[PDB]
Amino acid sequence: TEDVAEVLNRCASSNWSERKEGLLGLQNLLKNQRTLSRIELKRLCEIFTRMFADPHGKVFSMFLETLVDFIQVHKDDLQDWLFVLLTQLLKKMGADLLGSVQAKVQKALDITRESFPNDLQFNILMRFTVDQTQTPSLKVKVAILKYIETLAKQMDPRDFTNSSETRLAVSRVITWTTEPKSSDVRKAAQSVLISLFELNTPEFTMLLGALPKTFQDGATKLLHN
Repeated sequence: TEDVAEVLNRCASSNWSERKEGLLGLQNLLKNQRTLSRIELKRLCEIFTRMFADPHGKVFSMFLETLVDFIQVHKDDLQDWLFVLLTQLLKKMGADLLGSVQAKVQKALDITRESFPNDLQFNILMRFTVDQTQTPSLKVKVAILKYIETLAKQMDPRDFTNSSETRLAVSRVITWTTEPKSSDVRKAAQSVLISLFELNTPEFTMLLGALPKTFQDGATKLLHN
């Protein structure tokens, strides 16, 4: 009930009932601020990575709820796991889950967004936007874009720089702004381009300048006024 190794064992169980009991134990450990060692935290991150694909609905919803406490308690020590946390949550957010479950993903995303350095979050988001080892659905794109937009409202101007990756990401967004299959992508992409422009105008102007006449003018029609 209070042993860390055993709680993590129950979370890693192939049996759903045991995973449920483990998450209850883990939640208790977090509420009681029972601290984890470094290798315990590493093991828990590995368990949670797999939990993103948990086939049992109750276990998965309980996992999403536990994430809030987990992130809040261990955010200082979770920077190396941030890529996995954020990208997996955005995939879940774009998977068209039931309303009640989407709320829990959104909540976990909101907690993430306020718990980690902005530049680090932003850099993960730029790489994820271009990520070539996968092909995002329309709803995954929406979720990525909405998150960018919200992150842009809390960022420092110098968190956004004219680099190759950020240039490669903004290019993709430009075209997604003309997206015929989804009005939601359209509005989300525009808001992203708008927010990044208003965040750091000069650095965004430099970005546009280093793009072909297609992306440059396409964005120009939007950014006026």
